[PDB]
Amino acid sequence: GAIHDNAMLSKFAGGLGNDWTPVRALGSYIKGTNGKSQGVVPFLKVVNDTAVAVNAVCAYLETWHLDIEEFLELRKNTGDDRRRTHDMN
Amino acid sequence: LRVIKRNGTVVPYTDDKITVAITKAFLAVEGGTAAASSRIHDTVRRLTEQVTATFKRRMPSGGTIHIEEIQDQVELALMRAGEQKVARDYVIYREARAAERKNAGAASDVAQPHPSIRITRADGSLSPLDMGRLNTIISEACEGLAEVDGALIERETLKNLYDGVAEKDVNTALVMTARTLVEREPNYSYVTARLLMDTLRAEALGFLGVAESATHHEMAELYAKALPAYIEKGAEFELVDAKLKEFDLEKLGKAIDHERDQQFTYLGLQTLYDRYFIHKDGIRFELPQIFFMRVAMGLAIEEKDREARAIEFYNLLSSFDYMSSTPTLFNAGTLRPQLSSCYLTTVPDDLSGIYGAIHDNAMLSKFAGGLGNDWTPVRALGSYIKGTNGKSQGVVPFLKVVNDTAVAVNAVCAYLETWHLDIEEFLELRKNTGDDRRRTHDMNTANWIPDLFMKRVFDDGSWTLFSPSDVPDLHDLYGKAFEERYEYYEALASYGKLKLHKVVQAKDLWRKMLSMLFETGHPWLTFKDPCNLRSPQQHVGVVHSSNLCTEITLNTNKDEIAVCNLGSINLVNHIVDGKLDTAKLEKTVKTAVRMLDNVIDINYYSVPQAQNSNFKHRPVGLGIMGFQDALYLQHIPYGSDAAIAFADQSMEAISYYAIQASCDLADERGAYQTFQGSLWSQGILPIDSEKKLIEERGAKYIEVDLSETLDWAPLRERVQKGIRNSNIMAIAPTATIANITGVSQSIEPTYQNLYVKSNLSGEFTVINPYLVRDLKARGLWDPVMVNDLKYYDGSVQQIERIPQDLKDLYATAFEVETRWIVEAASRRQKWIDQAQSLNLYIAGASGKKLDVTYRMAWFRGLKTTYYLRALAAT
Ligand SMILES: Nc1ncnc2c1ncn2[C@H]1C[C@H](O)[C@@H](COP(=O)(O)OP(=O)(O)OP(=O)(O)O)O1
Ligand SMILES: Nc1ncnc2c1ncn2[C@H]1C[C@H](O)[C@@H](COP(=O)(O)OP(=O)(O)OP(=O)(O)O)O1
Ligand SMILES: Nc1ncnc2c1ncn2[C@H]1C[C@H](O)[C@@H](COP(=O)(O)OP(=O)(O)OP(=O)(O)O)O1
Ligand SMILES: [Mg+2]
Repeated sequence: GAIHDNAMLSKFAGGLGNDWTPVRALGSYIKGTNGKSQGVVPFLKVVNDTAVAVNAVCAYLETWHLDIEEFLELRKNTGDDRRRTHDMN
Repeated sequence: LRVIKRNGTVVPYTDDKITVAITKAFLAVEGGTAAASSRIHDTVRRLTEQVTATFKRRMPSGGTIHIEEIQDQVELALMRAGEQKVARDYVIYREARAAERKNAGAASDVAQPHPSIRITRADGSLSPLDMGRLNTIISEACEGLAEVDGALIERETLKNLYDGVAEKDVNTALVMTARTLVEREPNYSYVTARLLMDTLRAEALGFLGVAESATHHEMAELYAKALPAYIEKGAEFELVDAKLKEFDLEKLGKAIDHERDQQFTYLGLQTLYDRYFIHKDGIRFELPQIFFMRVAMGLAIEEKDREARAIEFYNLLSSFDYMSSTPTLFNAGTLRPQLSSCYLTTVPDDLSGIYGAIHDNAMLSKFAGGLGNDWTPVRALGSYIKGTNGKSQGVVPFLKVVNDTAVAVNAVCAYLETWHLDIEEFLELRKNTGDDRRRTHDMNTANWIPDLFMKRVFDDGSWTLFSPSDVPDLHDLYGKAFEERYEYYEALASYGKLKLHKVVQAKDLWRKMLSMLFETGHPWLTFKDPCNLRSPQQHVGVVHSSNLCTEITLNTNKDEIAVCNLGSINLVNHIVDGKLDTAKLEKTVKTAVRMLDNVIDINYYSVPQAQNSNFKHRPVGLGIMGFQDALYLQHIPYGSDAAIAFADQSMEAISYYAIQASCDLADERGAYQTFQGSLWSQGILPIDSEKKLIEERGAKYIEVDLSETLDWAPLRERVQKGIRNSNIMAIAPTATIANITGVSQSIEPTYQNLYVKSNLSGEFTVINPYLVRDLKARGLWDPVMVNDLKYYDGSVQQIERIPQDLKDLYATAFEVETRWIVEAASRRQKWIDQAQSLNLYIAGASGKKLDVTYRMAWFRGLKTTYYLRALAAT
């Protein structure tokens, strides 16, 4: 729903700030299945592709969040692109 | 240099002893006249030299070697010199004197081996190994099986045990030396599973507090005691739906047949135990027959006669006559059960609905659901966008969002119609190289091909690409209506009254489609018009695509996400003395359809438009498996007119019973809401759908057999009065459930008669059980045959000793001509109201060969094709 909102609010060049701190981090239990969460970054990848497709978005993460170290490196020029969001602030 | 004598002592290394030994052997085969011969003496000293040299070559300053190590090198020197008569008499004499030593040693033997190993208990206490119970489980395991030797297994096991073994790894030791025997006799697979069951019984029963240990025939009375204990603990831990306590567990406890545990192959039991049996704290406390009873109960929680129907469903499942789909097996009988996990959607051409479809993809995939997405309605590159006052970049940037959602939620297949202006970019989405902004490496793709495109290929005609926003009515049209409207738009663009378009040669786009299918495996080829013209639900909707696996053809719209509710008949269990058991097949189909209809009501729905479509139309998909194995039992090679005939008639029989079963549910539950107007209402059965399809497309472009072996006129009458399900049949892949039941995959030809599983300790080869059984009848099952099969990776071709009738019957997937698989699928499709997942295997691999193949698939009235498996080696 939040990603749907991003697309709708960006439909006419709007800018967005997204708070992603509530989304649970790598290793968290998920009662949906019986597996572990891969963190916020796989969803930020969807945010990134949405900014590209609707083209402006800045994601915020609190400093105690367990995904913070991956978050800090999302704009490095080199490395695994699955751990990068080059079109998202 | 010194030598270790036969018994301990050490002596200097003396060439003379070697020279004397070899000389004795020459004088034995020749006379005494050879005593003084420069030849012998020259030869012996030459052989003695290269022997003594060999020991010097491998060692530094002296050493010690065994006496037998020298005898072997003496034989080697004689043999490499071509001294056949002297070498063999040297061997013979040497063996004669080894026999006397061996015998004399056995005469002076003393016997000590005793007492027994002490088995270590979990608590830490030692206990002597029970030899009586050990003989009981291995005998009950070899029960009813041929060419299995219980004593042989007990001896080979008893070897690899040590003082202080735990009863935990004493069973695994029995299993280890039981599956090592399947290579020479497949029936040991059953023995291996029955031995492993001993650990499961102790694990489950000990957890339930029923018993700390138990044997097989002891389950005759313990399965009834364990069931109520299982349900109570299952609901306590919220692993089993509490409604199951509303059943009469005493009555269900008696219905359990403990002998059906003997049916399991090692792979089938491993599959259930690893992933399907309910567990807590890593402990599996659900036994196999109770597993089948849970699924049966879960499917009957809303029947009027809970117990009677639960027993009917349990008997069908536990016998392997039919097997529910993977999600039903996993979730039936649990809270909020996801019994179906296959869906079809259509994406609207607006941004909110696009991202509503992305949202649905995520929710439907939250529990391993598979998805087909129709992306055709979304406007293509260059289309106008009001409000933005810009131009669209087409569907691919949105498919990238889909692709990353599939990665985020942990498959989906996107469909696009062949006139869509983004089609060319679509065909390349799965290339390994190139711009990554134009790739979706985690998403499947499929072509949604109108008949008219294939017509233009056959006729070397042209083909115009449009954006759907300029032609919004085409996607929903089909058949003649589509071709008229499409040619109208085509003429418009040629007169400059439809600016956004692209004209290509149909053959050129067709070639690109086949080269991408060959190079990347995608997009798959599916045919829009047969899916729609033969759909029973044409009066209330349109089929916009197929599903992830390309066997489902259900309507979708703004308020309808189609749901695939699936199960498969086990054809093997309906082959008797070489014939199809027509009578037993009806009983299994009748119960199968009922179970599938129940799935609709019990299934817990996450998105409301999936509930809406299932409740409105009640489609099910009853398939088949074990087809290749059923051919074996009739000794029919897959590449023959006799297999094509069996595929036609077996589907016609199942179809009759499945349709007849749906009429029985309609009498008891009422027809589905939208029955009025369906093809069923018009008396147009699948066999009649084929006839109208030929009329519509024209005989110039389609030819399919129309033969019939049953009388359909009486059933064509009762159907018009009402049936319970809009769709009945679909042949889906059966990876897991075929392994559970121990049969071949759906309609697949055997991929290889031999495979080498290697995932624990060593590697264990598994050989087609039907092949070995036939080779026994011929007397051709022996060690050399096994060594030849490994060398040829299971191919019985080009091994001389196997007669030609078996070379044909056990031809593998890549050595059966593709035309047999297509023609067989063509005749099955005459009776199926949906479609069938059809993998194609092509050796030789040429664009020419792909052309003739997929032209034939279309020409023969197929609705879908699936994976292409191509080899360019031949
Ligand atoms: N001194 C040695 N150095 C190397 N090889 C030897 C030596 N003595 C014997 N051999 C080898 C050569 C022959 O293959 C074999 C000799 O057989 P043989 O003369 O019967 O001796 P042996 O070890 O069997 O004792 P025995 O006199 O009872 O036969 O062993
Ligand atoms: N009559 C013969 N025919 C063929 N080979 C012979 C004959 N006599 C001797 N040899 C060969 C093979 C023997 O290894 C060796 C003779 O040594 P010999 O001691 O008699 O046998 P052996 O060492 O194998 O057994 P053992 O010593 O225990 O009786 O030379
Ligand atoms: N900002 C955008 N970026 C990318 N694609 C867009 C954007 N806005 C719209 N589109 C695409 C998505 C759809 O395929 C198509 C229609 O968009 P949509 O939001 O439905 O407008 P609309 O339906 O209200 O008006 P209309 O369809 O009459 O132009 O345009
Ligand atoms: Mg000797």
